[PDB]
Amino acid sequence: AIDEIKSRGYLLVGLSADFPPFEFVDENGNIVGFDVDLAKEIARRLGVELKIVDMTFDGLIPSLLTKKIDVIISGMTITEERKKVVAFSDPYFDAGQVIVVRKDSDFRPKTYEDLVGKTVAVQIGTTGDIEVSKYDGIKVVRFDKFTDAFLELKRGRADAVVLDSATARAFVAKNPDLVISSGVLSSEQYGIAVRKEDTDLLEFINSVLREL
Repeated sequence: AIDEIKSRGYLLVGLSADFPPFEFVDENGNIVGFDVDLAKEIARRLGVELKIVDMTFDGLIPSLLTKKIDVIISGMTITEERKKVVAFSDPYFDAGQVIVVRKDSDFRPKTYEDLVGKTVAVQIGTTGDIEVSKYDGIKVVRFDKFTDAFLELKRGRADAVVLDSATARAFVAKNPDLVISSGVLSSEQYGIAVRKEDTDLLEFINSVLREL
């Protein structure tokens, strides 16, 4: 709970660093991503250091229950099945994908099925990669970095990009040769898992989330 965190001087956050852009290992060997950014902000507001503990995703709830981590911030959906053994914060992310295409065309795919027979650039390991890859008829082209996927699109070398909605929106705002053609696809919400007895920590986290 909060007393334990402050008395040790650091927040222990468990995650599985194989899920860009939420948690992943960058080219220099650092664990980064949106979940890390959130973890850092929670630690900042507590006034303690952050320690990330990387493990297999199915090891996260076990680790939380043993107290080896204080919280899970790892692309984890809030499900009734997990709620049998842990508590969750309010949702902190509204995960989803959009399809981005060139503006100067009438091609406006609305679903992944509309990309069958097309060439689609994605960032490796992301939800967009995972989803589009499910369709054998989509020609998927994978890139280390989403900026390279967008370059491919802007050059006309791919027909579409699939990416996190907010990231795609931000990129498109700066690149008006592109448009978003879809609404939000592959939507789900993530929450922070906390031990059920650590009520003060849950309350604090929920307060942070409202203030973000």
